[PDB]
Amino acid sequence: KDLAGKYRQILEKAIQLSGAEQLEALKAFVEAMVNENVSLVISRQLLTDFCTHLPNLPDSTAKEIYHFTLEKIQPRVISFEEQVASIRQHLASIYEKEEDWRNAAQVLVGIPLETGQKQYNVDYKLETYLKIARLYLEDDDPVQAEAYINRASLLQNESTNEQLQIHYKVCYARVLDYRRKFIEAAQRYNELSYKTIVHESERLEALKHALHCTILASAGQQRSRMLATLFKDERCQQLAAYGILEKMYLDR
Amino acid sequence: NVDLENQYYNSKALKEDDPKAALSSFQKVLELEGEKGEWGFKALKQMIKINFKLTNFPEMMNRYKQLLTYIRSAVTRNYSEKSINSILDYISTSKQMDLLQEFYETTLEALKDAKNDRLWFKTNTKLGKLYLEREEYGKLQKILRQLHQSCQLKKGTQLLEIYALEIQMYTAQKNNKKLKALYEQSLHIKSAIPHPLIMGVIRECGGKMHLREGEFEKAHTDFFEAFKNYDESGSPRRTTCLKYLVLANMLMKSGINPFDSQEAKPYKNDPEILAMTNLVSAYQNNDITEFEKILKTNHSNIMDDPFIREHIEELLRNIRTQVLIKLIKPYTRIHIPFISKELNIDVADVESL
Amino acid sequence: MLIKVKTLTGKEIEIDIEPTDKVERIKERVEEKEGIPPQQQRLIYSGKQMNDEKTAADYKILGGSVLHLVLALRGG
Amino acid sequence: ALNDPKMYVQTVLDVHKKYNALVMSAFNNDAGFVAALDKACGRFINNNAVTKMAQSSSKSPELLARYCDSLLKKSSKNPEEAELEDTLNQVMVVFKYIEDKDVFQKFYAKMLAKRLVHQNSASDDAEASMISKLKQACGFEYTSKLQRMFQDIGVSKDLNEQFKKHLTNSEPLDLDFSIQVLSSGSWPFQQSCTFALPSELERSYQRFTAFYASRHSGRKLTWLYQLSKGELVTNCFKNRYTLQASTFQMAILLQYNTEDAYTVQQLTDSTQIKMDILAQVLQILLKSKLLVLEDENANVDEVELKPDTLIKLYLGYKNKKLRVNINVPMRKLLIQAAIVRIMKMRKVLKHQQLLGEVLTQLSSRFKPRVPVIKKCIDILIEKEYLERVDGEKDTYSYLA
Amino acid sequence: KKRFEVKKWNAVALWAWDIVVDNCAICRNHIMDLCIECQANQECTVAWGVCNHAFHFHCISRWLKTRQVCPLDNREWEFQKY
Ligand SMILES: CC(C)n1nc(C(F)F)cc1C(=O)Nc1ccc([C@H]2[C@@H](O)CCCc3cncn32)c(-c2ccccc2)c1
Ligand SMILES: [Zn+2]
Ligand SMILES: [Zn+2]
Ligand SMILES: [Zn+2]
Repeated sequence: KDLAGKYRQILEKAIQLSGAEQLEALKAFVEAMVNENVSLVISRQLLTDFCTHLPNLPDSTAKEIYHFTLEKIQPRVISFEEQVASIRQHLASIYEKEEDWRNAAQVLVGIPLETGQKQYNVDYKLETYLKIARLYLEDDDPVQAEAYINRASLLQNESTNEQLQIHYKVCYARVLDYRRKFIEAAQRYNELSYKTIVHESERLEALKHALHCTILASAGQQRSRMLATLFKDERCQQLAAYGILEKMYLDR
Repeated sequence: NVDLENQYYNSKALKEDDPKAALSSFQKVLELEGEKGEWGFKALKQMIKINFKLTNFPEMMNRYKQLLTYIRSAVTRNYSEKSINSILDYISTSKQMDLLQEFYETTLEALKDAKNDRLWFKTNTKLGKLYLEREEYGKLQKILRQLHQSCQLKKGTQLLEIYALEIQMYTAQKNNKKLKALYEQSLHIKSAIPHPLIMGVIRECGGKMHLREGEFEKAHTDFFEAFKNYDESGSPRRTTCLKYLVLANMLMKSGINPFDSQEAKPYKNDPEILAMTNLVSAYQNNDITEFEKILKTNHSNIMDDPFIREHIEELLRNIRTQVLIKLIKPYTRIHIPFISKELNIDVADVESL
Repeated sequence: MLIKVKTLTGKEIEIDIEPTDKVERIKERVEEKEGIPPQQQRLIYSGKQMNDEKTAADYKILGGSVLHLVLALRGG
Repeated sequence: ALNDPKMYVQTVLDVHKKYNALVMSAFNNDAGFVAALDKACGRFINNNAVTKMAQSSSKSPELLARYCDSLLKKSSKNPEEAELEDTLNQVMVVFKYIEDKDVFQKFYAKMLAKRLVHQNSASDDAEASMISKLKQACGFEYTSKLQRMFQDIGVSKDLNEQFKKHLTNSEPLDLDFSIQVLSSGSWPFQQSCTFALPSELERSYQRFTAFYASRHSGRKLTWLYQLSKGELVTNCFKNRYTLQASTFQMAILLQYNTEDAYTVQQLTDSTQIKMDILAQVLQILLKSKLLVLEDENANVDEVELKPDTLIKLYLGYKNKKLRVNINVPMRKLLIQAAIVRIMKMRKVLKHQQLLGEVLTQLSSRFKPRVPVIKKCIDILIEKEYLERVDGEKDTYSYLA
Repeated sequence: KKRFEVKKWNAVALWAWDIVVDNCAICRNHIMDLCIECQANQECTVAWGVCNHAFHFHCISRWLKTRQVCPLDNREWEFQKY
């Protein structure tokens, strides 16, 4: 009876503090929430409200509280399996905003997407895997991005998100380019340049990347037929490497 | 009747750690139990669990004669065998030679007269494993002969259990002649449903005898089946048939990465099989420079057991042959000393190859 | 009433039926004429293959319609 | 026969045996006596008359499966394993006479699943003997599902005893934990209903997953809380009550740990159980009178179970039965044409070689699945179409 | 000391592979690509066996032209679940 009235008032007021005294209040109060004596109706529900107010607080301070909360939820993860996903997603945004790809990728990796009792939707798992691969790519780690782009390949076939499939293809071509498989990445980029859904500005970017990959590809039967297709395209003259493409096509 | 329903819950839910009190109440249960009820065994098991620690052996010989009789008809086969396993397993390491020796002698004779078909078969097999693990191959054979001579098909599950025991014993005996006969005997059985530990000894010795003979393809099938069954049940020996799986895959002129199936992929980066994973990744896409470096570095992880050291001569020659074949493909006239620098072998050895 | 069936080569056979006769009866009549099994034989009228369950109600000719016989292997 | 088919099956067994003995005495293989035997057993027994107007025809040939289930199911005093085996032996002989053996393997597999997962199976050693007999009938492919089901039961049994050893090296669990790991793709069960794990059972949960991480790598666990049971005791009532209940009932009862009364909406929100399943669970709990509402005069039948009623735990629970157990259960024609077309050119073909040439050559439309093609090729070779080789490997040939 | 204590819990689980499939071990491309052969000429679909080993349709089809065993487990390869 007393829990509903008194403890609700004290929690709503303590969230509005000035400086370093806020951290001390959260240390003892959060530990009281992890305790077994609190049922999963005033701890799981209000943790979502506690998390949604965190992004308003400055990013520099939000890093320390976010890390501390994850440690305290570790003993009881199955109960709070939905708050962990949102907390780690929010923390990854802060880490990526600081040009820190390694920390952001590791935080997103820790989210249980397969070994968990919460069945995340296909779109959620597809978009998380693509972001993890992209973050690993920005860290110059093609090996790790390759592993997480394979998982996203098993979900794009049955996903109903048409835009997410385009995003997956863009990241897949980037992974192939990073893995020095230029001839395979060039074909993927060429397919992207023929899609009307994609904007014209990025369409020329895909064509430029396809031409660069074809030039960097090993000479042979497959590369020669790709050069001819690119030369026959009327949009290749806008690229700054059209002159090199013309000479390479003519076996000069 | 009415008191039987109420009293049993009171004496079970309430643990009643105080002795000399719960004993009297449970004693009245057995004598007053007239109906063919299962509840009699459950209460009878409690005294064995608690009061066995506090000696009282002279009390138990008197009560042991009627103990085995309730197994036949008071309860089902599954419940009777389940209760036996828990007690017997944990007392093996408790020494007590004066208890182990006399208990088995009086129990085996009494149970032989009543049960012969399946309950006696499994208990004797359990005792055979005890003899096997104690390194005492002098009294396992006598119980093995009586187990084997029960047919003279339709008993494949029991036959495979005996064959696995023979194979395991002869492995410790360093016997290879009997291993071939035992493996071929199990091939005639096609109607068995054994534990996935029984078909991990028959399928492992079959792969090993194929490895020794020279049939590296049939060994690969046997090692994959043995490793898969060892993965489902077992653990310590599982990452031994995987190493032989990769070695057999390298001895079949390579082809197909063993660490691509769902069973072997999780163990690809395991420290025990990491050296073999790099060995097969270098065997495929033939590169002698990396293949030799892995062999030199992992000398205490690859070139240790005789099952891989012996076959290391067949390797480092097939990979050299594949490198040689590809190297001479675009040439009409090539220099033998030029080949030697690519193969990292002597000029005389190049001519022999 | 009394129709004629022609093969591809041009051989004509004149078979007599009744309005309620079935296409299986047509095939059996052709069998008694030459000996072609019904399953190794296809019938065409107006460029469309006849279905094997309709009793010539829309094939009313009253004047000896010309049918087309095509040999085919059993089951294609 | 429809109401009590138990004694109907026993009638067939007795009649068949005695017919052979009488013929060989004086008739000396009489033509009339032998001919009358094949006409009576076929029409009168295989398909009876009342299967038509009762809109139940598929169940009629399926009453043999439940008969063998009753022999291997946990029950009262059962016949010993000395006279039962010979009666089962002649059952194998008549089994091959039926043509739709596929449905036999389905119903027996589903019934075996409920018998094994709930530990309701009796003579588990004899169950292996029964499945082994079925293997000889068709092959290991026919019993591919059944063998895996029995194998993981033994694996889980050794897994539990190994888990007990692992518990001694760590903090002992406050409750006895046993789990059937089962398998994916070989069992009829699947996770369909979401559930919120109670805070009391979470720790053990985590413990086990740790034991499943070191032992097995790259393996998940799809827990089926609808198929899990447990024993819950009460330490505040007047008398000790060791109730047996499923996970759902266990969570519902444990929700009263902190308070005394809850409404249906809070129960639905806290445990995230679907409306129909939770309604059935609440109804069966009310049958046992474990939970009562304010108004006894209110009838549960004519009053809908609105998600607002406040149910409170009955503190003066003195129900006259001490054995409460709430765990009681609550036309295509294209592939045949493709098969004959592809067998036209090649006179002799393997079974798996023919597969793929028809299974996936036309896979862009009407993905046919293996069992459909197997059944169609069976009904084809039956009607003088393929006439497979007499036993040389597994070639199916054509008009040979 | 606890107010209410649980004594037994007979759970039931269902184990499955954490990664369903990540490669076809005849062309080294994972199961969602075209098997390289379909990449050159544009279809490609998955194929399973009784061993539950997934390969490209075309890859296993040309593997079965000269052989009759599964590439991975070297057992009798029989098509299952398309
Ligand atoms: C004249 C036509 C309509 N015809 N009449 C009757 C007769 F039953 F009436 C029967 C037929 C008729 O189409 N036959 C036929 C048989 C076999 C093949 C293929 C077959 O084996 C497959 C392997 C290749 C082959 C090499 N040599 C014959 N073949 C073909 C055929 C040939 C070329 C394109 C398409 C089909 C036609
Ligand atoms: Zn492939
Ligand atoms: Zn393909
Ligand atoms: Zn396989």
